[PDB]
Amino acid sequence: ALVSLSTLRGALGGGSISGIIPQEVLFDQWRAGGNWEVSQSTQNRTGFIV
Amino acid sequence: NSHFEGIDNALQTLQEYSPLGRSVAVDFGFSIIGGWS
Repeated sequence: ALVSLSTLRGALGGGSISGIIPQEVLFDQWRAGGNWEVSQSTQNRTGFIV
Repeated sequence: NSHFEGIDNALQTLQEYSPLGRSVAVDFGFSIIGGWS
């Protein structure tokens, strides 16, 4: 027998508290002058904390 | 990633206060004991 997704994305699975967890310091410095830029590669990564 | 200079220059200006054409404070002191006349 068939079955529809039946809100399996939002209802049947309910919800859960989620977040990010620090694991490494990619960049850490200080500067007195113009604005800041930092270009960070997205390769094999999911999220960052700034 | 070329056009590094657009941000390499930014890295350079940071340390652009090397001790040239600049001044620092110099302190002169005194000491007196038991009053004066």
